[PDB]
Amino acid sequence: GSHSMRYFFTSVSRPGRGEPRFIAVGYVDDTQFVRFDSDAASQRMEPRAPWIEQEGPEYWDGETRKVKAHSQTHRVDLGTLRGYYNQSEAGSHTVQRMYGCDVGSDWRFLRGYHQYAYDGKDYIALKEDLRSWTAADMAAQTTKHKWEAAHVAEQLRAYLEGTCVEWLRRYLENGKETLQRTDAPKTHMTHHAVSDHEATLRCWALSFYPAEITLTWQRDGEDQTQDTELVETRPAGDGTFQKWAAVVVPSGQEQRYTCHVQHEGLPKPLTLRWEP
Amino acid sequence: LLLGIGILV
Amino acid sequence: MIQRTPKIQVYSRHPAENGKSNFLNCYVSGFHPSDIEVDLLKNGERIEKVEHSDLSFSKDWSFYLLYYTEFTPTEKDEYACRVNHVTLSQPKIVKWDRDM
Repeated sequence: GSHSMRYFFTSVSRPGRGEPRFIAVGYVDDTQFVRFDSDAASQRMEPRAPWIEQEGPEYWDGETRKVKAHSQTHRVDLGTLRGYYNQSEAGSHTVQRMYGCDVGSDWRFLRGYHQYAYDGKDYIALKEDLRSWTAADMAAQTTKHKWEAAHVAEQLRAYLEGTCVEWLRRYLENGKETLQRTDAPKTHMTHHAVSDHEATLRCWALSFYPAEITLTWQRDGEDQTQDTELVETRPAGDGTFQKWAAVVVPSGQEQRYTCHVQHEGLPKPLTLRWEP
Repeated sequence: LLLGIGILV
Repeated sequence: MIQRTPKIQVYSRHPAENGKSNFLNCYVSGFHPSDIEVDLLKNGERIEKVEHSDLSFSKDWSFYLLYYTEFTPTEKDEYACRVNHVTLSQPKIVKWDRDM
């Protein structure tokens, strides 16, 4: 029921004084729908999903103009931050920006975001009130004072509560077949004899959407963390995700262990047990 | 839809 | 300057069947900064034609990329993902282990 639209921007000065990399990617939930990448020699905001290709030339001209505008402001930002932190041009630095909106089950505005990182750490973030800023350090307070005097939060609030949510709803209706689907995980358990004394039980979830999932091990109905292993949810490369959870168990004790799968595509949570 | 205003740190 | 070493997973899009076309995936995640060198290997040699996802990042600002190529697994052929990053003193090889 609940949904999100997110833009992710990475700006990388590389060693020396060459032109920086700029990449923009747009997501609805866990589905990329647009891209622009200077390293791929992008000249236009490009579609990445068939449902967004349906938008006409005025959409694409506008998104191309805006993404080029974002590229320009990141190019300034890189120089500004060198100045704020007294850094030379010789080093490689990274600016990240993320903005977007979430809607609830009723498709009304739940939350907005607008935040930056510099060299892999928080720089500044729009707070939930969409009126105030969290400056992570002294340098970011300069940005905060500037953005307060210019009423930037008030302009962002207009986009995050209005445009962002209005266009997210349009996409959810136009890309219905893709965006408003759940693909339930295909689940199975494997067994690998580590030695005469121990066996690995691996609990598998394949071809699920969205990415959000919980795999937990229980032992005789009690939560089990010790001798557990859980890999990051990973993309299959067809718009679905994969994940496994493993536990190493004493030989002959396999039957005590259950893997529990939760996903919004499932009628009900699943329980898997190793079976002779 | 992208943000339509220019912000600078 | 915060740096984070990539987590690496190598796997197929679909369950591997010998002689049946598939996709070999190498997923790198949780790394910073974004510049990273990812190669898919066949019997120790770099696959020249390899595709990749658009660089994106998580809540913690750490990056993730998928490198992939169409491939037909056989019994004898070995595959791997080779990853270099500023956080590694040497490139890391992770072998494709189908039977997990």
